[PDB]
Amino acid sequence: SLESYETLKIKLALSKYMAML
Amino acid sequence: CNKVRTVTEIVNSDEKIQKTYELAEFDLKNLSSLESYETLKIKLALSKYMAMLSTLEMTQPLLEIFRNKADTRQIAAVVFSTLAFIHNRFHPLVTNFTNKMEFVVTETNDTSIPGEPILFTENEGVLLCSVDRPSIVKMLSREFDTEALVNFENDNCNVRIAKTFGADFSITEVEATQYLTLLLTVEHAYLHYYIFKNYGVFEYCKSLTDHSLFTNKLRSTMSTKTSNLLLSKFKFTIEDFDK
Amino acid sequence: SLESYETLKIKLALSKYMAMLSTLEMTQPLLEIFRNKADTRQIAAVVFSTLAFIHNRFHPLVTNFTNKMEFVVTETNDTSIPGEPILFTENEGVLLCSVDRPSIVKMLSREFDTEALVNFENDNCNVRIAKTFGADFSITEVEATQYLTLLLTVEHAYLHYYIFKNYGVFEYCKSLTDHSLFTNKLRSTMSTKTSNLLLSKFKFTIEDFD
Amino acid sequence: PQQYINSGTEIPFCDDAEFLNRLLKHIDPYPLSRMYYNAANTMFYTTMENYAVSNCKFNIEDYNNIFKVMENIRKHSNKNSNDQDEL
Amino acid sequence: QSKWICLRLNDAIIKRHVLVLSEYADLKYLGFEKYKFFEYVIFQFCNDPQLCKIIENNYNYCMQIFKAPADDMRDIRHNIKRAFKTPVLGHMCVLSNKPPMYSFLKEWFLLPHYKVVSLKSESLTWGFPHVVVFDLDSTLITEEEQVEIRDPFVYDSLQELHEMGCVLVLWSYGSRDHVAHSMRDVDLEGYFDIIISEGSTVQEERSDIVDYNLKKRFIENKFVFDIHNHRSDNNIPKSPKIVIKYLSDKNVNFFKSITLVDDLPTNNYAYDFYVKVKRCPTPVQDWEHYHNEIIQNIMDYEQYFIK
Repeated sequence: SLESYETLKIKLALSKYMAML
Repeated sequence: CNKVRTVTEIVNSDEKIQKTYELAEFDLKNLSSLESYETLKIKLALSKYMAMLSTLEMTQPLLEIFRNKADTRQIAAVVFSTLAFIHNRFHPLVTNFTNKMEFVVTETNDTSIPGEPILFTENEGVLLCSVDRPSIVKMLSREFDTEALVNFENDNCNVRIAKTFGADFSITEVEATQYLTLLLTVEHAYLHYYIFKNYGVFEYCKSLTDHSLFTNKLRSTMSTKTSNLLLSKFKFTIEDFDK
Repeated sequence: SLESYETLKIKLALSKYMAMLSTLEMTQPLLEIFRNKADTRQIAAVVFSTLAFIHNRFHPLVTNFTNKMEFVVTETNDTSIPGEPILFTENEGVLLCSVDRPSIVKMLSREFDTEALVNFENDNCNVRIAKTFGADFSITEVEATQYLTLLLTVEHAYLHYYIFKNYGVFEYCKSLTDHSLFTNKLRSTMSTKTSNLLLSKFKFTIEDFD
Repeated sequence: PQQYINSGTEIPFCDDAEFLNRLLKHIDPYPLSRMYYNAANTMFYTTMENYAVSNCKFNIEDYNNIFKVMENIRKHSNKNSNDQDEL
Repeated sequence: QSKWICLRLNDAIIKRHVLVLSEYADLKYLGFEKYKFFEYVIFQFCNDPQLCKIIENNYNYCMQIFKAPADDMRDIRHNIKRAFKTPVLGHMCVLSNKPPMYSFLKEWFLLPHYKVVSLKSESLTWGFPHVVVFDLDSTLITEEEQVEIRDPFVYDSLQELHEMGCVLVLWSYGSRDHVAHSMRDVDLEGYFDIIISEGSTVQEERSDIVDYNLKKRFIENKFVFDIHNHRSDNNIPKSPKIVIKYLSDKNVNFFKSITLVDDLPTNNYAYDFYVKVKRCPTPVQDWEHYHNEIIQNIMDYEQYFIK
């Protein structure tokens, strides 16, 4: 879905936050 | 009427033959195949649980444990492990939860309670639980049991007659039979415990007056796997109530 | 029937089949071997030889059906499926086919039936009484019927094999979900001898209740 | 898997022609369709049994709708086919 | 006229299909695991050499590079089938993210990608077929009010064509109603696969029940063909779009080649082969050369390239 890659981008920003701390 | 019919036909209408059969007795074989391995599964589960218990330095038979009252340690450990087993069987996934839990033995009648021999105080600041050792010992006083018995069957020619034609700790079985008691008891406790841990206290006004409709809340709650109600016709005489 | 000679041709196909069996070092009545545990190796080898026979008749133009193939017979109900007693598989280049022996044994078991009323050829005095007036090599009807039935089993498998080999695991499983690819299809390139195959010769259906 | 001895790529024909020809002949009287009936019944019955053994659904429809389904002649003519002009 | 490049997936977990790209970065629309659903993917050749270099560094799939100034559907298919040594190929996928404006490819089937998993597989033939398209108008009929076949040899040849595993598609531009009487006069329902009618005209396809008398099992050959060209001309091409549509409706999903037999060259939009029908108010009985043409056209790929 066009929704799908937006969900993936949100997950990406999520993990990008997570891993560092 | 399910009197299944069947035909063969050669190319060019050279021949046509008919035969017939019935799906009856196929159902019987299916039922047998179901019940057999289902019982097997349940028995296996029981065996696993018992073996797990066996690790726990059983220098003594179970009965001794509760017949004594001086200890609490072994009792607490047994209770805990039972809870763990139930939880896991509902959740095919290892768990360790709120890492602070404790027990108290209701060692006297004056602390006793109707029915439920176990009581979770979900959070008096933290979870605590109650144990009626005196009762548990009553239940395990056992000797209710002897296997030499007879059981309901009907219409055997149709229903059962087909079923006629198919087939150190070296401890005996009666004790294992007894374990099922505490299995069921801890299950029944787990119900309420789970409920309140997922919801409020006040519904205890219902559930603990009468569990009853709580199944309505449990709707959509069960994990699509059953527990320990195989012989679903558990009942007694009712109309005799003469209220 | 004016197809009688073609029925005889079908008999000829069956005769070639059974002759190939007798020639290729068949040891004992095959029901024995199937009831037996060892020699499944030999059974599977004969099975693949039968697959080669099938491919020969189906598509003789090229001699090599297959050079090497892998087999696993099984003795385990819980590793089998209804409808498909034989199943192809592939794993990381390990192409193989698999079978449940007891299923086929039970199939062979049921061939009890024997003569019952049908149309019959002319009996006449001039036929029989003429001969009565004057002018090991033995195989019983059910005996031949057993080999025939076993052969007929393989048609389904071979069709699935061809399909899998030409369309990969995806369509193989797809066809297993829906065998309707079978349904009323002889259309093919000439070399595939499709009309010659026993899907054509004769037909069956359930007489549906309810 | 070990149940295989591959590479035996024989392509047998074993044409004991004259013996085989007569060996056929004593099987002639057997009624083809009447015999085949038995095989068809057994195939169906065994296939049926296993679904009940495994508590399966079944598609009585699909089975007939797929297997031994029946085509029809549409040409008004003939085509050549395999035969042996024996001897 | 452009250079072109193609992906070949390592594992054809789904086979036969191809896709067309406007950007190498379009992959992001596809995301995880969706890539496993396509066997090949064409892209116009990189202008920036760094793109091709990154491609060359990538190991996730095989690839090819070539020139195709011949900006044609069938010629591109020919070139790709040469490159990948394959006789038959699947449909070309498209997304809401609109394709690159290679709109010379306009006239074709376009696959909404998500359907690909939903696609069935079909009984209709045990092997991949060729296909041949025919008309009624001046086509194989004798031109009189009541028509013979140009040869009963052709009549039976139509049947024997099934021996090769090839598909027969008739689309009468001629009027709908009479064709039923025509087939009653000479019935090829036992001889012919697919029937369509009323293709005679292009019509304003823009945003601005049958078989009551005799129980035919035919359909509304619905007018669903685009104006497609928005220009002042006079052409009514046979539509591969509509043809592939009805084919996949009959679950016909893959094919080797398609040929047209018609009286109008104009309607041929780069069909693999064209047979200009000879007009014939009498039985010409010339068919054998038509037969030869068709047979050789089929045989073209027995050398594994059509030439």
